[PDB]
Amino acid sequence: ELTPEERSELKNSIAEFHTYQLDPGSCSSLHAQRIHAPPELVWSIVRRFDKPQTYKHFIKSCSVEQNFEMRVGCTRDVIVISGLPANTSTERLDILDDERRVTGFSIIHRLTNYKSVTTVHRFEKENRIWTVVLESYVVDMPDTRMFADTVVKLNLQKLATVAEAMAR
Amino acid sequence: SELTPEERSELKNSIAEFHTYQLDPGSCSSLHAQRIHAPPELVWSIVRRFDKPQTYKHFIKSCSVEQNFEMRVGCTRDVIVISGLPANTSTERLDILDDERRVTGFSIIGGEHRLTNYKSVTTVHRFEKENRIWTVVLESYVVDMPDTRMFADTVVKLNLQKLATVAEAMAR
Ligand SMILES: CC1=C[C@@H](OCC#Cc2ccc(C)cc2)CC(C)(C)[C@@]1(O)/C=C/C(C)=C\C(=O)O
Ligand SMILES: CC1=C[C@@H](OCC#Cc2ccc(C)cc2)CC(C)(C)[C@@]1(O)/C=C/C(C)=C\C(=O)O
Repeated sequence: ELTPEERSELKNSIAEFHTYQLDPGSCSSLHAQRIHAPPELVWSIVRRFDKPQTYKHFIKSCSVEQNFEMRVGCTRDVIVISGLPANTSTERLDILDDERRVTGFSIIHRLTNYKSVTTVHRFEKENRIWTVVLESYVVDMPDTRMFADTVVKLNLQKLATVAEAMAR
Repeated sequence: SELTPEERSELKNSIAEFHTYQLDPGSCSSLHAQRIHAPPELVWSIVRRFDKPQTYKHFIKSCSVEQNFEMRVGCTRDVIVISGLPANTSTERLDILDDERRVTGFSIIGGEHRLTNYKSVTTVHRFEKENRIWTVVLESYVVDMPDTRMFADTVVKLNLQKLATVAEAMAR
């Protein structure tokens, strides 16, 4: 969880990307993750819409178009590992901002109209550089949030681990 | 993925003896199965090790038991789970350990998380048609309601899936 100084540094980003005017029968949540790695590295993972299995906890595989070149509106077909209440997810790339390090997708099962946004943020103090990733989502209610929270948190933990390994 | 009616028929006595509950108000139960292409001796030797559930449980980082541990009904384990879940630890008591019949089971004895009075039982069953040997693992639990079932089911099914993978790898 973020320190007071980090939360102060992220307030604008939160206000711009992770704050929703919720419609009835939908809830949202915001999660954060500190990563001991440079933002460029974290972003290069986070941005790869075609290969979410590189850091998502439950993805078995991800099929995408042949001759895939990544653009907003493009789709992916995620096959998930066995033991979960769905087997498959078709997902659409909503945002890809390489300048500002912002991405997001929408699902198109229980988590109906799930849409998330992910942002990458640089921090430096005393020559020590690290990253914070924020991820928020909107989802239709059936506490469905507990289940999405767990996936999101787990995905973000593995993001850290993979990024921290690549940074070594 | 889910059992055949032939397997089902072979398992009814086990299900009646070990995986059937007279439920109280504010408690729910569920039964899960898993086909594993490996001998039952190997699967049992994994399932039976109360001190090392991390061998096959999806979300367990580590498990501490007492110094000079020998496995006896009544003994406890302290498990630490990986980050991102709605709890960080669980204290657990060994309820059953029958090596002859291949039955084990445990209770959670601590209570902070939503799964209050979680108690499960696990059985291991042999299968042999045309020199092809395989195993079926049944696991059932009872838990107090606040749908808890979806999360517990998810943990169970995942654990059983990794049990399959681990045992099938050890079968070589
Ligand atoms: C794991 C998973 C399951 C699908 O939804 C059914 C479910 C569930 C579920 C997840 C966690 C827990 C604890 C309980 C139920 C939807 C799915 C897209 C295939 C998902 O990967 C969920 C992915 C999510 C929430 C975010 C992401 O990928 O960035
Ligand atoms: C993985 C795990 C997570 C912890 O809490 C899980 C839960 C829950 C839950 C309940 C209700 C709702 C709505 C959402 C989640 C409890 C825990 C005891 C630490 C556990 O190890 C659960 C382990 C289980 C159920 C079986 C096993 O290991 O054979």
